Amino acid sequence: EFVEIGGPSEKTFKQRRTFEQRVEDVRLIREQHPTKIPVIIERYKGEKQLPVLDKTKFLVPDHVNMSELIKIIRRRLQLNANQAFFLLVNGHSMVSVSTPISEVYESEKDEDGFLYMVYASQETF
Repeated sequence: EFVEIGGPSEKTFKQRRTFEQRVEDVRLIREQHPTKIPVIIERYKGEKQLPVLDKTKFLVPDHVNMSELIKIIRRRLQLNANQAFFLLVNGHSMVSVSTPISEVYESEKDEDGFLYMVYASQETF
């Protein structure tokens, strides 16, 4: 007899900032921190198992590969080692990927210059 007092939809980062403001966000980041990759990380709109992350905008060291990134996110989310978790960039899963993040950044960053990612407890939808 719990009643779901559902609040608003969470707005995405794209929905909360204009194109112009994001670009200039990236411009500033990149002169101020040339070794760090700017990355938006968000939880999947229908996610039923995984917790919400504290923050959304991230700087990621250029030297980190995708598969160490994944563990950092699970560590920051405080997950069981056994929990199911997937990180997606432009529809593709990162399980299969041990390439450096500077490399992923240049192939998959959005036109505004942020690299976008969504995490979920499912790999397809």
